[PDB]
Amino acid sequence: EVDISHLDPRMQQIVEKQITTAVKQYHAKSGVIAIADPQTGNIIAFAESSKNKGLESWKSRIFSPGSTIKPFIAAAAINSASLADAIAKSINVCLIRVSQEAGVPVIRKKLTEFGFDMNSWWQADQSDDLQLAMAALGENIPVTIESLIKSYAILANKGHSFDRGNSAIISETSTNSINHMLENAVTNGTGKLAVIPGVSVAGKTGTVIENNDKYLALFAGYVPADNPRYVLLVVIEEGYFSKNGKTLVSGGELAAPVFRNVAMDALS
Repeated sequence: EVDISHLDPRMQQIVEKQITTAVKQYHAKSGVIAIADPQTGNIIAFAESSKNKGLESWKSRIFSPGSTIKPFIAAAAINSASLADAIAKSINVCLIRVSQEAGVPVIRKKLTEFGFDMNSWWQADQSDDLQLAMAALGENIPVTIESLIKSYAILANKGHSFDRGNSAIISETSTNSINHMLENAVTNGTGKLAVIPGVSVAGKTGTVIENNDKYLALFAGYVPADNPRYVLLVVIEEGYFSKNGKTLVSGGELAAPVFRNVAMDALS
């Protein structure tokens, strides 16, 4: 379960109002928002709202990160129709190719260093390329809200990992590129609804299909991009919103605007 000691009452109240409103507005099964401090990775706010009973809390719930893994795949490849475009538009085939060309040792080691479990959901006699494909899709990787936001905290912390005595996980060059890609993913990609005029926002959308037709809509990011103050992760479960005929269900459509509202509140 998520650590609850470093909580900030001002941040907590913000996310409490926002997630509860979003879950109702999206007719969602559940939803969660977490905020973390870029310097330490500590959770400073965590709130969830669920419409019905029996749900496991997002404090402990295990899920797949989906395309929110993509920045780390790119980071690993860079550190060892452009890549920036593929991150911005979230192009699966391209990131998969990037992962497969980087190779199993590079991807498994570097993603492990980012705080990802590259061991649990991994088969010994399964094709390396198939599993690198799954990695790029964030399909064979168990995360929690806590572990995922801590991984993003590393990127917000200039590619340094607090938990490893502030060691550089990726180079400065790599960090600059990745941050640029995440800013571009927001201003000119699937994360467009997270745009805040005058404030650079870095973030990545995700949309995960669970069993049958169960959607997780995700958005992970940090703000301001140039000198992060907050790391945020928003996850909506089985939410949807109708704009005329369109039924919107994706991370960019659901989770990103929620990220935006919390971010604007946090920056006062």
